[PDB]
Amino acid sequence: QVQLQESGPGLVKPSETLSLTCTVSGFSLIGYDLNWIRQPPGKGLEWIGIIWGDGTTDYNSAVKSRVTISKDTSKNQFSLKLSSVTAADTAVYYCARGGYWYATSYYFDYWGQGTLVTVSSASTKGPSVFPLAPCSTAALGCLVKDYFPEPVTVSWNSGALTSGVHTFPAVLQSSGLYSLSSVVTVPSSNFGTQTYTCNVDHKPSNTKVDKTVER
Amino acid sequence: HRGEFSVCDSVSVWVGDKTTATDIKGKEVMVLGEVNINNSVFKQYFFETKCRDPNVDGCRGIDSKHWNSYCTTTHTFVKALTMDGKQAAWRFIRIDTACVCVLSRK
Amino acid sequence: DIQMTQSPSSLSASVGDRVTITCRASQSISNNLNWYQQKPGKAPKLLIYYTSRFHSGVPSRFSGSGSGTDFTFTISSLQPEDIATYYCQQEHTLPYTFGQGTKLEIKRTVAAPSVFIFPPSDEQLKSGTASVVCLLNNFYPREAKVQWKVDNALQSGNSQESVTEQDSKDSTYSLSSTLTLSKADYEKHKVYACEVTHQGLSSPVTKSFNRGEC
Repeated sequence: QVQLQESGPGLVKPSETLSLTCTVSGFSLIGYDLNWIRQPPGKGLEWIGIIWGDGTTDYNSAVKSRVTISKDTSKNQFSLKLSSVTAADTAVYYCARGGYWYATSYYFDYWGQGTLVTVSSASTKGPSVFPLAPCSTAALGCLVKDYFPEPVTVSWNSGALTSGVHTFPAVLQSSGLYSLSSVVTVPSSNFGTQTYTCNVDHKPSNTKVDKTVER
Repeated sequence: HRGEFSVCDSVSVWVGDKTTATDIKGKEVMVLGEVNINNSVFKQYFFETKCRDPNVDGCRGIDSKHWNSYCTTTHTFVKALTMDGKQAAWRFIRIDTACVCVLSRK
Repeated sequence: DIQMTQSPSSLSASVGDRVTITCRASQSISNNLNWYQQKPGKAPKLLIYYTSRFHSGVPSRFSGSGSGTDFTFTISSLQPEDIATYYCQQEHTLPYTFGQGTKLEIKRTVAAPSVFIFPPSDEQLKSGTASVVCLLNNFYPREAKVQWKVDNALQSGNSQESVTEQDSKDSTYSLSSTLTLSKADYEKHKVYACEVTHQGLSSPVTKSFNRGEC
């Protein structure tokens, strides 16, 4: 029943203002606190601020002068605004609701899945998708090349195929563009009528690609 | 410190939409949306803890062979700006504060 | 600001093992310490609050202990699904601070990779670039060597590789290596080989194709 989902642009230009909303369900925004926590790529967690049930806020001193946390109870939403943005702000931003066990204990019980925000002067570039097929236990895949910024999500057969799937971390090329591969392993004689489609989504450029890979 | 579980499951929230409460005199009273000091007005909020639906897992870890038991919501008195009649009143109201296990002999 | 220092930063242990993670606060936080588990690609999940209290859906194998400045997180019988980064979190004062995290991996038996090679597609060739892909599937340990050969010439500085996070069921890893060439250079050679060295392979295994037969 409790759901949190953050949204915002994956790309913000340096010195501009970062803008994230957290859309919720299952609880009242009046009776619960909302926290914003961030995680730079390959790094630890950092609490940025809080909006208590009453509407009062408190922000971490490290970011304080640039932070704005608000809430729209009518839209079941919480906002986060981070002004005068720098590369130190590139991170996965999480919205987490606080929970209490009396006034004795406080904890972040429900989290969103996080949205990656990249700070760069560089432009958004949608990917090119290429098939990964053998020349001749069989493997196939998709190569999601030349995209910026991260991320790219890859699903197979509209999420109906999950067993044998490996979507690899993106690799940063010399061109400053990202590239990834998603692969799926299948038994040698599981074809005949079997279609394999990789569903590539790159929200920053608003690109959706459905690539059908043939034997 | 050592406690892994509660004998009674509870729920703690901020209450910002309170309109009625029974005062210390046991009489139903209207609770105001706003209070003030010499300068600023504040919206009336309360922190409340109560039992989760069953009243639990009978409390958890109770010696059933010897005791009957149940989780029950207990209260506290909190000051709140209310309306007694025509006049506004800063009075003690009864609000949900805990969920405790109560025993009964078999 | 209270600083949380976790130890060790990383740990490998076998299935069935007892694992102990430590958290140390700069000032006393009494019992106001929470533990989170973050699975690869997932948001952190609350396990323990108020030093030792269990949250909903947490295994009986997990536990928390401590007071003031010293805290502990224990896994009594480590399972393959416990692969994650664990974080302790102070809630004694604002700002809330987390420890740097403890990456937990699993020591497993040797599993040799299953190797696959993929030539560049005709549609990518149209663009002027050739990407040859090598897949190393479900192996253990993580260490593995991929040598690209083009008409028996060992390639270097023209490939990039990626490794997946440890699988939560079989505790193996998978790797993909992309060899990047231009259409011109690709069209001037015949044999594209991917040679794999791994502890599970008695001798290196080679997977190859001949350009113009795909």
